[PDB]
Amino acid sequence: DRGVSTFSPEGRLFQVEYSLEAIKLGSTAIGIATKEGVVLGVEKRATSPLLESDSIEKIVEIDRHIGCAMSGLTADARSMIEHARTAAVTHNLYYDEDINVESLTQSVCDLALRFGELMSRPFGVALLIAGHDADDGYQLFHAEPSGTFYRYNAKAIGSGSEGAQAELLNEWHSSLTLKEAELLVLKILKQVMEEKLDENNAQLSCITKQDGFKIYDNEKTAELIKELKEKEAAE
Amino acid sequence: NNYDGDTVTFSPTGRLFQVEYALEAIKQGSVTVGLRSNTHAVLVALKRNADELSSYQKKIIKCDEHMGLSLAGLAPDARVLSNYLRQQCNYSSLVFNRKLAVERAGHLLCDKAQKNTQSYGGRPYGVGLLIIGYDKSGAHLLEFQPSGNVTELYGTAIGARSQGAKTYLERTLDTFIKIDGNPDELIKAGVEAISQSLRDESLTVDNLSIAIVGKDTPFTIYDGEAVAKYI
Amino acid sequence: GYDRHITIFSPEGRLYQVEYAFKATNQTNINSLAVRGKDCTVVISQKKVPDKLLDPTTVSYIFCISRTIGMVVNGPIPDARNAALRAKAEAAEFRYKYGYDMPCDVLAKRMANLSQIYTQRAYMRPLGVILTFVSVDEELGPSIYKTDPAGYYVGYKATATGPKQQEITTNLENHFKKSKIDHINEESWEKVVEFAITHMIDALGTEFSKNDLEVGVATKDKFFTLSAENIEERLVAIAEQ
Amino acid sequence: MTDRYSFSLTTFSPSGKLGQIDYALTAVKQGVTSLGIKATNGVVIATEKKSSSPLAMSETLSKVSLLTPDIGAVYSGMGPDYRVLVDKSRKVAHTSYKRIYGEYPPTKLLVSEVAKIMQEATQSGGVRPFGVSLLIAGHDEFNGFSLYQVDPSGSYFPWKATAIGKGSVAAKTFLEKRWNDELELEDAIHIALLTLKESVEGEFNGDTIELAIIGDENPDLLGYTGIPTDKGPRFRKLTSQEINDRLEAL
Amino acid sequence: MDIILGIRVQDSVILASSKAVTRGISVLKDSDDKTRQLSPHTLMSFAGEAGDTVQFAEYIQANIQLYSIREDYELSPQAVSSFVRQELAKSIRSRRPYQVNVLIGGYDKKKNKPELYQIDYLGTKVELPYGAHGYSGFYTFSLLDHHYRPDMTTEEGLDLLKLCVQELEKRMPMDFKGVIVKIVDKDGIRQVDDF
Amino acid sequence: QFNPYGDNGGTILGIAGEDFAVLAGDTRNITDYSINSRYEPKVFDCGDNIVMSANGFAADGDALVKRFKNSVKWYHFDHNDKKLSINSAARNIQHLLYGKRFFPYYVHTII
Amino acid sequence: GSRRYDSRTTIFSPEGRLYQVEYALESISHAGTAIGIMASDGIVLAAERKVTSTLLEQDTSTEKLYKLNDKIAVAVAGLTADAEILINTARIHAQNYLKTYNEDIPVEILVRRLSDIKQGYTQHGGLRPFGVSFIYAGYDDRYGYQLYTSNPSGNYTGWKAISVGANTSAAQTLLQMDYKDDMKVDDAIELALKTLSKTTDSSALTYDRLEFATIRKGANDGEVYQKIFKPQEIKDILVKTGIT
Amino acid sequence: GYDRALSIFSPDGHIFQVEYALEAVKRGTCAVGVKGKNCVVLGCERRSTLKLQDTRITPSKVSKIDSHVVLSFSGLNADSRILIEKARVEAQSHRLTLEDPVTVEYLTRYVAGVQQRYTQSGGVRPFGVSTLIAGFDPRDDEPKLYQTEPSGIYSSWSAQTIGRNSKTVREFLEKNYDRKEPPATVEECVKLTVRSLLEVVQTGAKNIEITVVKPDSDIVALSSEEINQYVTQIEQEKQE
Amino acid sequence: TGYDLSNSVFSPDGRNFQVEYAVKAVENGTTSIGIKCNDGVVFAVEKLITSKLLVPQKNVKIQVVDRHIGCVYSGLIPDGRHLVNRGREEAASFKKLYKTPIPIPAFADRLGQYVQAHTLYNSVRPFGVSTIFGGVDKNGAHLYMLEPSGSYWGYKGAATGKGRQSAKAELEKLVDHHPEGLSAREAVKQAAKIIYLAHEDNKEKDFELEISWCSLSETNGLHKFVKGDLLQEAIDFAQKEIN
Repeated sequence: DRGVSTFSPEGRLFQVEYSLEAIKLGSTAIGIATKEGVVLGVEKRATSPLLESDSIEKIVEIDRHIGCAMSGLTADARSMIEHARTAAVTHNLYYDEDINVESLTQSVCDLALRFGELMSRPFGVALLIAGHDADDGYQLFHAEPSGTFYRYNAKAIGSGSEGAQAELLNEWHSSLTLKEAELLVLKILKQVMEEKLDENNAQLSCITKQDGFKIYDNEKTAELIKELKEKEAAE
Repeated sequence: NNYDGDTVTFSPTGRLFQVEYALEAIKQGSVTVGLRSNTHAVLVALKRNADELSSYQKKIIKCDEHMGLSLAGLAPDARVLSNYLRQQCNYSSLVFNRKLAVERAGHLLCDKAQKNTQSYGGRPYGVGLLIIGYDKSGAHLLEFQPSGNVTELYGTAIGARSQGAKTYLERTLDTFIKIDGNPDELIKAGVEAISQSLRDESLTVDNLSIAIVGKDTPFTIYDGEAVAKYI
Repeated sequence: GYDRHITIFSPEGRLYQVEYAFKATNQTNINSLAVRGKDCTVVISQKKVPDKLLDPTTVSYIFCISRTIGMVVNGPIPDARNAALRAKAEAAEFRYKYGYDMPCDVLAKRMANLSQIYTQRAYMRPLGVILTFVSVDEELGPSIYKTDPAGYYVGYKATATGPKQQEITTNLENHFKKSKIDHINEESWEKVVEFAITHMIDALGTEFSKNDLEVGVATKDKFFTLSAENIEERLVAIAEQ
Repeated sequence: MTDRYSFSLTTFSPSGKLGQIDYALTAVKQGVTSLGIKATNGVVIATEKKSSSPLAMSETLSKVSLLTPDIGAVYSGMGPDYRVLVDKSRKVAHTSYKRIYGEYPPTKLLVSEVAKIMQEATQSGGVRPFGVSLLIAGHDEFNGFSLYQVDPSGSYFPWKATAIGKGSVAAKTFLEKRWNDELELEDAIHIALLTLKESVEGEFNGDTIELAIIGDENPDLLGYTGIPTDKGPRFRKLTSQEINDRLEAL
Repeated sequence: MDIILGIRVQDSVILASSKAVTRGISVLKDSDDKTRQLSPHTLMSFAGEAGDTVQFAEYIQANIQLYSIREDYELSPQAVSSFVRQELAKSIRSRRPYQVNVLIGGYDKKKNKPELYQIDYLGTKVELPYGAHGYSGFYTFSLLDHHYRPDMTTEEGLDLLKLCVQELEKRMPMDFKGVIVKIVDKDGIRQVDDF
Repeated sequence: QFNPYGDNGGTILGIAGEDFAVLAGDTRNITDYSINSRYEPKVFDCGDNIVMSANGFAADGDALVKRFKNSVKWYHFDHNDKKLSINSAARNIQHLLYGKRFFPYYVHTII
Repeated sequence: GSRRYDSRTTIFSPEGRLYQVEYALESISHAGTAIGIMASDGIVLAAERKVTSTLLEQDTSTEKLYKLNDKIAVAVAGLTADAEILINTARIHAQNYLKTYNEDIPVEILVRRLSDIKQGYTQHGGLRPFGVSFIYAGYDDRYGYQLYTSNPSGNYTGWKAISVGANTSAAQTLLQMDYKDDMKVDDAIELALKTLSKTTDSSALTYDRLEFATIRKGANDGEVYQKIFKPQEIKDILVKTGIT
Repeated sequence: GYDRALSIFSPDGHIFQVEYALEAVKRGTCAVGVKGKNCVVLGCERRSTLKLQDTRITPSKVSKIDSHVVLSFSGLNADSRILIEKARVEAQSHRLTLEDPVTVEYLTRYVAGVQQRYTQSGGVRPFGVSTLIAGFDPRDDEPKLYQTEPSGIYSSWSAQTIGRNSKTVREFLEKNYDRKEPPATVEECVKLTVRSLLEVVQTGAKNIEITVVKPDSDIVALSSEEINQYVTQIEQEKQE
Repeated sequence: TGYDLSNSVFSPDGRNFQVEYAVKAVENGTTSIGIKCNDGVVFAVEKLITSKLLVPQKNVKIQVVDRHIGCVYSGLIPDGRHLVNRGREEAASFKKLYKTPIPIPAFADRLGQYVQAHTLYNSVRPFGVSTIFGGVDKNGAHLYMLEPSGSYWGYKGAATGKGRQSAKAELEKLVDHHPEGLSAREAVKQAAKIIYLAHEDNKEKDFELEISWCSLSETNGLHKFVKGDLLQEAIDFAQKEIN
């Protein structure tokens, strides 16, 4: 065929670029970072109505101060989450402290280029890693299978991403409240999702310094959806 | 064409295409400049962002108190190579109580990159590096390319549109080589050089990364407000 | 047709990589010849130094494998030295393990087996060489055993190798049809060397100076190579007869 | 380095042929004719010493080989492949039998071992099959005399008599006409010599013919005396002179 | 762990095992069950070095439970006891051997027979009408040699055991805090909760 | 029979103040009844405002201090020049020591 | 490097089949037919040798039927050499089980392990699969008499009667027609031969082109005997069922 | 070791070997799982190209992993044995170390993890198998039904089907399964399961297999006649 | 065809095209030479000044092995360094076991066998350098040249790189017009000349000259670089000869 670690003539790794295409096919995930917390939301996208939607786990806890959302080949993320959790707990064991969000992200990204003829191919999933630490406060990172990660004030990944990103480019400012951020994630999801957003086929979460990382109940998110439709009817 | 499927194959003209393709990743990378006097050595690097919501990718990495580099190309490869340097600097300290000479750091980097160009299953590194340091023979600037070729210079630049900065430095040579004892002037000159490689954009407070090492100065990085002085 | 590139069978049951290795054998354009006396085994090979910049003394395809065994190689020098080093290591190990000197025919078999493996295992290429081993064996007397890239070997009364081997072979065949014996019925190796050079001249139709040749001689308990001037002494005696 | 050919080089084609085995059988077909005949009190195996040059000393090349004192082998195909199989066959007779049971293996089991090695070259990573067919003749106490053929695939079959290589089809037909269950060993030698003349072009004498027997125990070939139950090898290679004596009687 | 007894009567196997656990100077527990159910009709009692006893017992239990699932079938007591012997014989030449002695009591549903197997840490196996490990046999075997009959009822077996335990309580220096008794028959495994 | 341990003597003392801390140690290095050195420092500045002494067998004491200093160096590389808190340093040193649980550093460490 | 020459023996087609398994099965379809029939009081194994020569030694020969232990035998269709590798593995597994549990290995357990080995060659290691299908005939005290087949895919299934090798379509139809559940061994013997008689590609069915075996309760009380038929016995049973 | 990357990305971002493994599942005999109010039923088609089979000994399609969890599958039969063995080994290891049997979700996640591992490991191809895993957590009476596939994604299902013609029977279940009120009894659930297979199966003969799992390790296979009575009762109702 | 896509494959001629392709990279490199003198050897090389920014004297190309051997090469520079590193391991292990420093002919074969080893397998690529090396041992002076094929011989003088034919011609003249010997200091000068003359084939860029030598009399049999005064003297000698 041709080596798995081969460069294209343009200077890119074929297999990394091809993995990025699989991520484009994935369900939408959005993160917004505020000074009051970081919100993480995802489109669940159940392929059939008989599938019990709450068993779809695309937002995940890493430590009490770090959560993450995924988009792409979501099965590939299980071992990334496992490594992330291990890294976070291990560091606390060695140092009696919380591990920095960047350090955690960097550890996950070290996994990503360990493929060749080590795993057989790169990961087919991107992660939004969000958390809090004392030095740098609230943080959102986008970790790709290239091994690169970027810090974002807000970021979307998956099928509805550059549409949603254009929208985040407009709506984000440095004074967003957590409650505003929540509504924004819901709003932009509703825009790019195929079917109609409700509490069952989308999911919200946040990480705050005080209460740590929380996945929102459907009751809670349903109330925020109601609040959102009322805000928009009002101009 | 038929000879570019892997690093273990020569073309009929004697070229290594996988290595040349790796060299291409450097050219798409953001610009960075290095230059030195007899007392200091400076790195300047233009950081690239993903969009207006994103941070600006960090381009400079510290290797020891007296050594560090800037990167252009695949960033994870720079992390791997800089980590290797951190260890080699470290081994030289722990075992020999000796600070690793910049010249040796270059030879070790050359030899590491080379092995990935002669074996099956491996791939060349997709990053270029500008290594500055102050050691027992003074200030030094090195240029690493993933072909394995390491070169000692007074100044240089790599990345997109690096050719502009490279000629500026080629002109300025006799001027900036003299800037002994003035750190802020050597930086000023480096910032002027990287400016020959700008187009459409210019230097902002979170755009610009400067690093310096020298006679009585540990290798230290300046980002954010700490570079406004030079904009 | 990838059956051309590695050592697997072609549909006609052939190994092209082995065949093409035989072709590399003649790349040096040198011919060699070996004969047996009563007390000795002589091997001669053409010596060609095209470049005036070369140090002629370092140009050789004859190897001293052990005190007793000599080896001449037909093929490129890098594969020749690879084979020589191995044969030296194999002869010394044999001595250490079994307590006597490795016989010429046994070393030949051993190298032949190593070559066989390269014809069967894909990752190893055959060596582009033919190895002619010579000695005066303590059990078998004067001995010539020759190895090729197919892993084949056999003992010889006399033999030749190279581009013009066929001319030399038939020349030698015709001599032995006449003399009706297994060897050169000659007392001193000096005369057996002279016979060897003489019959190479007849078959090739070429005249040699002292630097155009390279001579190896095996006697009981040592194999040695002649200097330019030992060969010169030999050429002179041929001319006066 | 390292062998990075850990995958099979012999695979099934859509028609179900194993290409490399067939191609190896073809290399055997090109090979010089060799044969074996089973008598009531012996087995004979024989072949032509097709010398490459007349400067070659062809008695230094053994086509018929002793495996154990009561087992011999001959081949058709690639000689170098045969030579290493004989080295391996001799060693495996010791390592997986004699060092365990204190006696030499019976013919069928040694054949079983050689066959295994040949099967593995047909499936293992980074190797081609052996380009030979073997005929293995031998004797053991509980099975008497036997003759076996072993092919590149690793398959083996017991024969009353057979031939392999170049002129095998004609030779097998010749043998069908002359073989019966009452042949004494001398009769089988005579038949072997007749069969072999057919496929041999040039000279046909004791110096161009290699031939051995599995017959009576030879206490004169043992090399020592004084152990009543060691009676000597049943394998015996006939001399150049012995063959020629039987060619006038031909 | 100290005393473990087994007796095979007409139609069942009875295992009695001491309840005490001693850490040198103090009795840490007086209600310890030195037994593991291997399958519905096979019970194994154990005694030997601290830690190794339970580690071994549970390891065997897991292997037999695994076998039961894979084949949807219960291994015979003979088969289970052979597996267990092999594991101990394996262990005796290990770097660090299991110091564990066991009694395996099972009811073979195919042959409708109770069976008692005695296996020491060396992997020395023996089928018996009654058995013990350590010093237990020294006090009790003379009573069992006297009173034992192949055709005893389960209650006659328990009475003979009651006598065995009384001799131990009279002449043994150690207070082993009584025994837990368990019965293995055609209906499975149950515990006599008063002794 | 080779004894991989020795005893270089020495005495050290650490006191926690309200808003300060001291770590003291004598400078005498001994084997048996001999003085090797009257001034061989034993308490070290390790960076990030941490001082350390590993008293007992000096070869093991030196090895540990070297490794801890190195631990601080890599903590900076790996966690963006974050300052190593004293409690974090202490936990790290536990793992350094326990990593040789079955061939210990023959020292009593105070930071 | 070496990737160029790799056939990739363990991949799916776009239809989701395993190329090498399918092609091995194709090879097996040209092999001598082997039939197994299961009765209430025993099992029959019959198989056709591939077209013989008169000079082949038949009485000292084995190509089709192999003893695995005293209570289990197999009939082979495919590469003989491939089958012997697997047979020796199976023989060893039977002894490990006997050593471990001191009981003879239940037929299915032996069949599953051999099938599991074949399966491995289709999923990992980049080697060609074994060109072999087995008919397992065996007895144990849980399920009594059992017939199984396994093929290069590593899939195995159980049968009252089954054929492998050449002309299985024809042979399976003929067995489906005349097989009845209350059948006895002597009837089953006849059916096995009758079927090969009609499906053979040879002119006629003679003793010298056959291997034959039975597993019977036919011993003295609750025990089992394996009978690999000598050439003479096949000749007699051929006459006795009036096929010659 | 044989090292080749067999599962790799294509330019369009697809991993073809994983997708071709799904094609093997497509061809596999149909399997369905329906969860009732206090039970789960697992139904399975058996292809009727095979009579003269011995059903006493032929591998049944639903496998016990532990005494409280079962697994069924569509796809390559030989591949499924490897997943079943591993799952059983893990179930016993979980009991040994945690002192509690596996939850159905844990067991599913283990099996899916194994499947995923085979999609990014050198020298191996993916499993040509999708599984339905069903049962009851220890000391719990809420029924569980999960599905896995060659890629390694898994999820929970009120009812679900896999294998050939699974689109048809999914269509049926999507119209005939009310979440608000699930098959309240064993009878009700088994009936709905049988009905959905009769949309695809052919005869109601030995073509259908049914296994019922109730809480607290009560699992039982239905035999021909008991199923046959369900088959019968459904045709006599539909002729109207 | 397809024979040239994989190392260690024989073509139907009997050649290894990948080794031949490696030679093209050698021919593409800068010129480098060796001259054997009366009691030693001299090595010289052309260093292309790509830019004013190259710190002069500071990108050293000639390499020492042990204390008595010099190595220079044309082609892929990293490949040359990799080969010298192996050479240094081979020399260290010889000294370690046998005490005496490695003889030059022995050292040549060590490199020879290692380079030849990279033509035996498709999993490695051949060396993209020709290496000129040698020095002084207990038997006198030796100069060697080693190709990508692993082929090597002893030389009176040797050259490789883009200006190899120009240099070869110049070397043949010295050999003819000094048939009784050439002194160490003579050889140093001539080396400067030949590199200057061979620089015609690389004339776009100007260059830096670099020389080294081992001589029994002039350097005690040790390898030393020619610096400062002796270097400048030979630069002058060469500059006068091009006019």
